[PDB]
Parts: sequence; structure tokens; C-alpha cells
Amino acid sequence: EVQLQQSGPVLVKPGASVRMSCKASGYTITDYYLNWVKQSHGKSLEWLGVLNPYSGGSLYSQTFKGKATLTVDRSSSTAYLELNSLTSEDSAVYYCARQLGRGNGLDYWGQGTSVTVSSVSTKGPSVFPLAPSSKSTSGGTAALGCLVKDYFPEPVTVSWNSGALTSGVHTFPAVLQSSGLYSLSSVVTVPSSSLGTQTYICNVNHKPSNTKVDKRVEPK
Amino acid sequence: NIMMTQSPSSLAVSAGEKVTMSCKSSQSVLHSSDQKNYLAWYQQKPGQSPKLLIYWASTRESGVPDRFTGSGSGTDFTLTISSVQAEDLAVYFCHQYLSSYTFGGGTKLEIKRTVAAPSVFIFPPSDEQLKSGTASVVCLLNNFYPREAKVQWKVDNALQSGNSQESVTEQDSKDSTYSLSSTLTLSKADYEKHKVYACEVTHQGLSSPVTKSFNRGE
Amino acid sequence: DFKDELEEFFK
Repeated sequence: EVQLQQSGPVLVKPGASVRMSCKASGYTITDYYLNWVKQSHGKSLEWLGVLNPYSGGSLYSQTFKGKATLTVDRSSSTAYLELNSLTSEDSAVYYCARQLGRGNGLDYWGQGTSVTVSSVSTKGPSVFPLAPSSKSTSGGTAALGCLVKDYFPEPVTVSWNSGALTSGVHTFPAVLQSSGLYSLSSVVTVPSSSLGTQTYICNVNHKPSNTKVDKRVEPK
Repeated sequence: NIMMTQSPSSLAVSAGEKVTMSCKSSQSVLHSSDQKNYLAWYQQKPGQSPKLLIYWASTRESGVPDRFTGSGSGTDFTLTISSVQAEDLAVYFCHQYLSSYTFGGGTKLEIKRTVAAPSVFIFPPSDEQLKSGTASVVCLLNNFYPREAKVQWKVDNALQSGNSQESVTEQDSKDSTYSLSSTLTLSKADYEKHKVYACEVTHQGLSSPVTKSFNRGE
Repeated sequence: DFKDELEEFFK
């Protein structure tokens, strides 16, 4: 199946440059143009420009000409966006999105790369269990979770049992603490009857701090 | 540039209703060489990337359900969802690609459903966190509707202020509920001065506040 | 203008 796999989130300082990648699989990269689109928040999309992966040439929005640079490595099926002279208005999610031809829509979008531009240094989270107890049970169900505390920048990603446990999971939006650091919680509801036979591990990733933690969450 | 304006900015319907949303361009998006309106619609579900629904203003992309229909011409376009399903909650964007590509600001489609009271859980601080000097106490309100809810923290019946933070989820794509997490943060020293840690929850589906509590160290 | 640039780019 078609995939556009973008590189992970980054923290960079004002004035620096950043390069991010978008790897196409499941199709021949030169058969589609590749667009890059900024999403500053949930209700905003802004086009940067478009790459022809076959030729290597690019057409840029006037807004981004000289700010953005599009390139391609055909041998590894990978396109790149470099952004220079970064400001805090450049913090956003950047998507790559393929387009067959002039008249087509943007038919497949990568998962986005989050760029935070900030003078604040990265901080990795502490991960603490939210352990199921007699006060986290409702009618044969138990809630359990992990608290991911004190990190910067966003995002933290959390999975459960390496992605085998998705039903019943709520990973909450992070909150910004007065310190300028984020915290979030991720919880799941499971049967109380099988707390002794099942194993629940929250897998926390915070790429800017190289944090990759697995935490077992057990009763008590 | 060609400016795209969407309306309304949000709307909420029950499953099975019809919705319409508007996209207006500040000038024509008619591409002359093929007489196509270079107008696309996208659906972006929470935490996902946009998905192409419609291009040429009215052509449905492959795999898009029949209930999504694009219409319009000139500068006035419409996306109609004939019978909304719970999984359709999303922000819907329009897009012109006649000239330097521009997008509308989105219409957020929310789902209405019956009242559902929260299931409340409370979690003491972990021993690991305590060993480091801080105590975070978490209150979880699971799978409730509507989204308005209030949490009050009480420590041996004293109302807390100034020492908690909360956030609410996006709406669930299957059951149309919300969940909320609140964290009360104390120093370990202060935490160990009190016995009963309680979170008191007010919500439309509760006729009186619900309290969940634990006694520290037990 | 830009519409013309897009036409030539996609040729």
C-alpha cells in the first residue's frame, strides 16, 4: 500500500535551519509530484511549494521562496524540505503530500513532521505509572495509565503493549505547566478480572530528548 | 492570492442528519484548458493527516463514501454529507489549486449524542515519583457527554485552588464521548500532611457531584 | 502569473 513516511519531530533554535524527509513506499516516487504544506494549528493549512521528483525541479509559493528548499534522492525514494532562518512563527507540522498531476487533489498525505522553534532546551519526561486500584474500578473495569511529566517540546507519543492494546485508550492533550514544560497522561480501561494474567506496558517516546521508556503498570 | 472562506466555522449534528458547509473563493477557480473548477475538499480527523474527498469541485475520490458530495461553481462551493456518521467528526477543508495553492480555514463537524455521565477514577502518586519530591494525583473522567464538566480537588475536605491542570480529549469517533484528566500537583512534604485526597465531579448526567477519593498510604 | 507558472511546471 502507498506510504509517505516523514521524519520525526525536532526542536531547533531561532535562526537555525532544519531539514526533514518524506520517504515514499508502495509506489514509484517519480510518478507523482510532491507538495509540502504547513499546519500551524488545527484550523490552518498553508502551501509551501511542489517538487517534481522525476526532474528534481521545484515551484515555490512566493511566501516561501528562498525560505524553503525542496530536494529529492530518487535512489532511496526520499524527498526533503529544508527551511532556513527559522523563527517562532515557523513552528508547525509540515506535511508532504503527493499529487498526480496539475488537475488533481493532494491524494495522499504523510503523517507530518512537527518542528518547534524555540530558545528553550529539550527536556525529557519522567514516566510514572497510574496504577489500577480499588478507586480506579467501575463495574468490573479497571483504569490504568502512565503520567508523562515535565518535557519539552511537544510531541510525546504513547502506545500500549507496543501497539497491541488500542481499544479503550485515551491519550490526553498535553498541558503546559508554569515552568514551560509539558505533561500528559495516557490511560486505558481493562477488565478487572484479568489484571493478574495480562501485562500492561506504556511505551513512551519523546524523540527530541532521545527518551524511549517502557513502563510496566501493575496494581498498587 | 485567491482567498478561501469557509462557513460555518463549526457545527454539531446528531448521527443521521444532513449537513452542508460552504466554501467561497475570492475569485474564480475555473481552469480554462479543461473547464474544471480546481477545488478540492479534505477531511482531517483528529490526530490524523488530511484525506482527499473531492476534486474538480464535484468528483469524489476513489474510496470516498457516497454520502460526501461536492457541488458549486463560480466562487461558491458546498460540501454536503447526506447522513452523518459518528466517524465523520473532522475538520473539513477546501482548497483551490488554480493559482498558488490556498486553503479555507476549516469547518469543524462535531457530533451530538445522548447524555452520558463520566466514569470517575482517581490515582495516587506513584512511589517512584514520591521518592523524587513531588506528588501528582490524577483524576480521570471517562467517556462522558456533553463536554462540559467540572472537577474540584479536595484535600481533607479543603477545596484546592491554583495547583491543578486539566485537559479534555477530542471527541471519540465511535461513541461520540469526551474524556478529561486533571492533575493536582503538591510537594511531597505537603502531600504527606493530609489523609483524604478527593476529586469531586459535576456533569450534566449526574444529579449531585460524584466524589472519588483515597486515603493516603492505604 | 502564478497560474501560468503552475501550468508550465506540470507540463
